[PDB]
Amino acid sequence: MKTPEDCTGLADIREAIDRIDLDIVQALGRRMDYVKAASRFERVAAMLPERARWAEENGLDAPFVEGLFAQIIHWYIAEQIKYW
Amino acid sequence: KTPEDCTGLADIREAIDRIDLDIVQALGRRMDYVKAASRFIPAPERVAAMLPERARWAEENGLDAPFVEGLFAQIIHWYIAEQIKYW
Repeated sequence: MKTPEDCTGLADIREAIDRIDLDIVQALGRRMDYVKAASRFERVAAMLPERARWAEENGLDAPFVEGLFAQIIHWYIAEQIKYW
Repeated sequence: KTPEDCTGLADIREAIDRIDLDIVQALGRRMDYVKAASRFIPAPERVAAMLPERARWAEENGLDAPFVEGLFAQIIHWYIAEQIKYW
């Protein structure tokens, strides 16, 4: 995948973003496999600040990114409840 | 460890933190691409093509489409804003 600097035009950039967004979706997909697998077995309060930290380390607005994981974490918690 | 190789919440959570980090790093790379793009903000048409595709990706991966499309609607929307501030 051409690096941001090796992108000659908008075409290169958009295809890179599509690959990244798909990586994210596939990662979310894997995430759900792990969560459901955790069914047979403070956390949330520890997880969010941690993701906010990672966000800052990666040059992203921490609050926005933490808000995204707040949405993700609760969705997976709600999904897991039906797998009790 | 794969989902089936996790012996407890310890392995599960390590795998989940790993995946969440991968996502944050991906969002980071994503921003490097949007910023590099300035040299040339996505048009309403690009956005309209992008969202349905991400919904489709969600389904192929066993995820709820409305939910995932909403997440990406937020990501694109926020990045467009950041793209304007980066100018």
